[PDB]
Amino acid sequence: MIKPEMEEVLVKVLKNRWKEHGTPYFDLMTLILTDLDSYPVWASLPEYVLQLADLFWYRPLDIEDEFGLFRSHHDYYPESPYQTPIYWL
Amino acid sequence: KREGFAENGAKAVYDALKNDRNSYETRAENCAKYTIPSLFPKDSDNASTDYTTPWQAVGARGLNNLASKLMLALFPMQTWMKLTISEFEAKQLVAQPAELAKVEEGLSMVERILMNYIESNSYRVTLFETLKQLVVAGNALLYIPEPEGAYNPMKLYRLSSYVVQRDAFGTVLQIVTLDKTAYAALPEDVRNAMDSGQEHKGDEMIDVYTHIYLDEESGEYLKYEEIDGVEVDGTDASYPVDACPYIPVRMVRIDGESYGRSYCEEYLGDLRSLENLQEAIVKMSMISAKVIGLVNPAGITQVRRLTKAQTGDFVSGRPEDISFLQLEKAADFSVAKAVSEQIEGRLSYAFMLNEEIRYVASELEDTLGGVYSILSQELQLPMVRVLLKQLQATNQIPELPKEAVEPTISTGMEALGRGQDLDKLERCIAAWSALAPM
Repeated sequence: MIKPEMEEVLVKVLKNRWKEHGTPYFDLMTLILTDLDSYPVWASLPEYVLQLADLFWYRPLDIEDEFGLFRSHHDYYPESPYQTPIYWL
Repeated sequence: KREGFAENGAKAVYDALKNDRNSYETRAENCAKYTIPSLFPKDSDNASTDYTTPWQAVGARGLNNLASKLMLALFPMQTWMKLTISEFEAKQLVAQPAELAKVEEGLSMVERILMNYIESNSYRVTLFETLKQLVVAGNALLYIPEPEGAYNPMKLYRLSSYVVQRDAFGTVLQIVTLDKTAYAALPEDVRNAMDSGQEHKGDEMIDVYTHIYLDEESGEYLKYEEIDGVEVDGTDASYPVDACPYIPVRMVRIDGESYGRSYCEEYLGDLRSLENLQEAIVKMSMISAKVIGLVNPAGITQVRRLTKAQTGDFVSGRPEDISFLQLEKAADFSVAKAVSEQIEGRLSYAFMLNEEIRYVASELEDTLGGVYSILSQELQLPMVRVLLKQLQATNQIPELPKEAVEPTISTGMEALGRGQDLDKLERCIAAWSALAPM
C-alpha cells in the first residue's frame, strides 16, 4: 500500500550509499535483504532490491575474506534456497 | 628505567615465555588440520601446500554447530544479567518507595544501556569468533577499547600472538602481545620516533610489543608499549585489578598452568581414522573395470537383443526403470561404510549433532552448564565490570552508589509463553504464507 514512499526511501539510500552500521535506514534495509516478511517489496520493486544487494553484499579486496564478503555472513548460516530474496526475484 | 616484571623489556619477556607455548600451539594446529585449517594456519610452505581440504566434512560441521549452541547459552537476546542491590543497603533504601523508585529507574535504564551497548557495538560477532577459537585451541585473548567515535567493537587475539604467566591460584601476573604494522602506516610521531638506526622501507613491518604487568605498591596493573627495545612515549597507563581491559580466557581450567586445553583433543584419532577410510573408498571407486546394473519392471522389456552380437540395437526403456551398482558392487565397501558409521556416531554425539523428568537436560543443562558458568566467571563478569566503569568514565551512565549496586549473571532458561506464540506460531505463518504459490 505504500509503494511510492518505499521507492523514495530506496532511491535516497542508493544515492547516498548508506551501507554501514549507524547510518540512516540501515535496520530496514537489512530486513529487506534477510526476512521473508519483505516479500511484498520483492514483488513490487525488484529492480531496486538487486541494486541494494549489490551495494550491501560485496567488499572489494576465514574464506569469506578471500571471496571479498562481510563477516555478518552468518545471517545465512544454515545454507538453503530460502536464505535470500533470489528465489523470488 | 623500569622496575619489577618490566625490568628487562617487553620483547625479552615475550621471547622468554615463548618456549612454554609450543606444545599448546602444536595441539591447536593438529585440531585445526582436521576441522577448518584457516582457524589456526601454521604451515610455513604454503607455496607448496594448501589449507588442505579433507574428504570428511564432519569436523567443520560439528565445530560450527557447537559454537552456535554455546552462543545461545552465552549472550542471547534475552536478559542474562542483573544489577543487584545489596541487602544491607536495600534495608536502608526501602524506608521510602521514592528512593527505591529513583534508584531502580536508574538501574533499569542502565541495564538497558548495557544490552544496548552489547548489540549496538555488535559484540555478538566477535564473541562467536572467540567461541570458535576456544573450541579448537582452548585459549583466547580479548581487548575492550577506550571509547572513540560512534562504534566500538572489540579486538580478538589468537594464541600465537601473545604470552601469559600465572600463579598457583590461576592469577595473571603478566601478559605480552606481539603486534605488527608497516612503517609508513604508523602514526606520525611514531614514524618520527624511528629516525635513528636503519633506514626503514615504507612497507617494512614493525614488531610492536605491549606489556601488561602487576604492581606491588599499588593494587594495579601497569601498561606500556615497546619497539626495538625502547618505549613508545605516551603509551603508558594504569588499571585497577578489578577492571583491566585485557581478558585472557580458558576453555578447560587447570591449576599450575598458564593455559587451557581444547575439547576435540580427545577425538583426534577418530577424525584421523574417518579421513583414511573415505580416501580408500574414493580409490576403490576409481580402479573398477566392469559395470553391473538392473532393469526393474520384472523383465517386461526384452533384453535378449543385448545378448545378441549386435551393437546397433536398442532396448525400450527409461531412466525411470534402470539402475547401476557402481560403488555397492565392491567387496570391501560395505564394511568400510559400516566402520565409518560407528566413528560418525561417536563424533556426532560429541559435537551434539543429535519417570517424568526429561533426560536431555543432562547434556543441554548439566554438561553445558559447567563451561557456561566457567565462561561466566572468566569472560562475562570481567566484561560487564569493564563496561560499567567505561560508561561511567565517559559520562554515559550515572555514578550510582558503589556499596549498593553490584553486577551478576543469571544463567539458566528463558520464559516460554511468548516463545511459542512468536517463534512456533507467527513466524511459521509468515514463512508459510510467503512461500505459497504464485
